Amino acid sequence: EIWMCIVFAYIGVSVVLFLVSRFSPYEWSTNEFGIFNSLWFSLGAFMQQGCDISPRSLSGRIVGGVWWFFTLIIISSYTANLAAFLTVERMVSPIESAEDLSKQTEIAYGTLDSGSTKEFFRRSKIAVFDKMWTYMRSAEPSVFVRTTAEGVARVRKSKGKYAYLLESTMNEYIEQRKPCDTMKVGGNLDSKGYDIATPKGSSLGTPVNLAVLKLSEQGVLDKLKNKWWYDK
Amino acid sequence: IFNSLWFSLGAFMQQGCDISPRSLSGRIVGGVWWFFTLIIISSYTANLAAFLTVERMVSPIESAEDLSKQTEIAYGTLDSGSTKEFFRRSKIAVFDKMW
Amino acid sequence: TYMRSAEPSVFVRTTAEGVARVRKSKGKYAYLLESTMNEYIEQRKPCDT
Amino acid sequence: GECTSALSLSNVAGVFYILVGGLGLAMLVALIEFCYKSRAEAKRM
Amino acid sequence: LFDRGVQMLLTTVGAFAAFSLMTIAVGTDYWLYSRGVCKEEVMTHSGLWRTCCLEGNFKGLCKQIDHFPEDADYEADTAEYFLRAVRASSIFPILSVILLFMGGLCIAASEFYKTRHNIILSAGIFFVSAGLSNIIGIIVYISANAGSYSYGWSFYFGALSFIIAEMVGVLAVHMFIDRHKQLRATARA
Repeated sequence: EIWMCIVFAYIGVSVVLFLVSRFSPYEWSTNEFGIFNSLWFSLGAFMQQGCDISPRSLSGRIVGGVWWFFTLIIISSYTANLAAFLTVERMVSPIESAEDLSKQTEIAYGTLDSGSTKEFFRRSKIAVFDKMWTYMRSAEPSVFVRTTAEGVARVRKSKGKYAYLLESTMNEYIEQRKPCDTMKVGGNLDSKGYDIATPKGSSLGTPVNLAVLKLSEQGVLDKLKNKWWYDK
Repeated sequence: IFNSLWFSLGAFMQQGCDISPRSLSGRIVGGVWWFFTLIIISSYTANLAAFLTVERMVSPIESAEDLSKQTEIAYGTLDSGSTKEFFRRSKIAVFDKMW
Repeated sequence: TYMRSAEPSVFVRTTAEGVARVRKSKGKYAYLLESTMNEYIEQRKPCDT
Repeated sequence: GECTSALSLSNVAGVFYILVGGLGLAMLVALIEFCYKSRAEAKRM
Repeated sequence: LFDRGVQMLLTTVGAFAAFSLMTIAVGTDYWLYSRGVCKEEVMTHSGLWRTCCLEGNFKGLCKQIDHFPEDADYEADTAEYFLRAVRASSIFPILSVILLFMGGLCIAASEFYKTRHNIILSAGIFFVSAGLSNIIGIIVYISANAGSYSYGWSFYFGALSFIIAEMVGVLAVHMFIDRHKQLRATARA
């Protein structure tokens, strides 16, 4: 609307300037301000560029002065608003740590409908994670998601307005899969692990434990991780 | 051609000009050039204000492979310990390069 | 003295309608109430008080 | 507890009003000057 | 820009077209497409006097603008009061319509008693003043409205009427200038 009214004001100012400059037969001219020349002078004045001619009559100079003031205000407003836009975009910082996510509230975030994540959130004593669990508990609409597939689909559709919380392994797997739209960001909130499980009181426990430790020290475990998380 | 170059240079720096176009095509060229100059100068001033208002410190290294590729920044581990042993019996390309 | 000589009547029957009128008046009404209830209502949706 | 935009015409409406007022004032001045000069010419002839 | 009779006809049709466009725009309630109530929120098309439902449960069952709403209007400053009063009265669009009609009457009467050249000058002044008052009316309307939406065809009809009025005023002033040049040429000889 501002641009529309600027064009209308330009047309009106040019027409009025031409009229007040050439309508009087007693000034017949002493001024080279035709309709085309009036339009040219107005266009030059708006762009704050040097004009070849300037009005000499009282009405012409009044029109020129008010057009100059309008042009100054509009150009300064445009520069100031563009500076504000650029500064606001520059100040925008994504979220890395979970604390930054906790302080912020623009982007929604929630965990699965069930699982050990819920128990970790509830039983935690960290102030950040406590307020996190309160925020999920009291939130509308339900950030809670039935399954992991629905969670990743929702995160993909929400175009950054949603965040998901899940195992780092599955998160890395989803990151390394097409179409490469999601990223794991930050550090692991807690510590867990996957271990080989054997029946109580079995002869297979001690040497499987020795085997997995030897495998980790030999580094082949990291090779398997890289091989199917990044290589494939 | 020299005067046209001078006029365009004066218009771009918003320093006026002793002479101005009079034809329709010349004035169309002048108008579009003036609009371009206005937009570009305003954009430059706004972006410089944004740069001077917000300070964005950026670390050069964000991952170990960046250290592997670069050479200006040195890095090392303990002369004898778990880290040096780990970099010792590692067959990964990146860790081998760091060795 | 202003309260007893204010029209329309500014007194409210119960805190619920007082908060409702505060939210509806769009900055044209203030409610004098206990600070605990004030803090509780402030921390309630949709943060219009 | 559970609890920049583009410049609009209203932001610069005043400068538009001032511009139109200046245009009208200049027009009235020009019309008065024309009428006065026509009256002077009629008195002369 | 050539001859006089063709210019006369062009100016007459331009003035009539501008006046017709504005008389349509003032009397047409299609100025803004926006969400609102015309009696839940639904998309409706509003004008200067009545806002009217679109794809609603009751299409065409539609109502005047709430220019001075009750139920805690919250009041405002004197400048805002004059703003809302001018918007509600819509004094400037009607003033531009009146000025356009006066200019049309002036150009029509210029044919009779062709020796009074000031009539066409008055017509040009009236047309350009109508254009300026149209600028004021458009500005005040947009300012009052913004106190997702689109502008209907009547708003652009008014804008085109302003443009045509300014063009007709320029042509009339050129006509006056040509007539006085002809008088000077015939007096010199």
